[PDB]
Amino acid sequence: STPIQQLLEHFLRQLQRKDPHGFFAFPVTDAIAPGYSMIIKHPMDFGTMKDKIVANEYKSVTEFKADFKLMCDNAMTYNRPDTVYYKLAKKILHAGFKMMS
Ligand SMILES: CN1CCc2c(cccc2Nc2cnn(C)c(=O)c2Cl)C1
Ligand SMILES: CN1CCc2c(cccc2Nc2cnn(C)c(=O)c2Cl)C1
Repeated sequence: STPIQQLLEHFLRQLQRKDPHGFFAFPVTDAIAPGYSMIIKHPMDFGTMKDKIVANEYKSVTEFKADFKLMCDNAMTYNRPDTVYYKLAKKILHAGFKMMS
């Protein structure tokens, strides 16, 4: 594991601690979220992010942060402002970015 891989594994562990229900742990299915794949062009989740780290698909912290933001943006797009996923996505976006400086 390269230095970037190690740093990103650290960040991912800390980010996932902010999602204790694991709402962002795995891809959203259309079964749980009707029409999701039609509304969200580029899905993302922490599990996919983990696989990308292990496959050495991130070459910068900027790339990793963009996937994190994509995941949060997707939750803020499909879900309405009032809602649990929207609020958590917005919360962890800000805290996570701060955490990753
Ligand atoms: C395997 N996981 C997939 C994701 C998930 C599960 C359970 C409860 C909430 C979620 N996460 C959702 C679900 N629906 N929507 C619309 C979302 O935006 C998220 Cl993050 C089961
Ligand atoms: C004193 N701080 C320095 C920063 C830091 C610490 C611990 C865990 C992650 C970080 N943050 C990093 C580390 N390395 N790189 C390359 C970064 O870009 C960031 Cl934000 C301890």
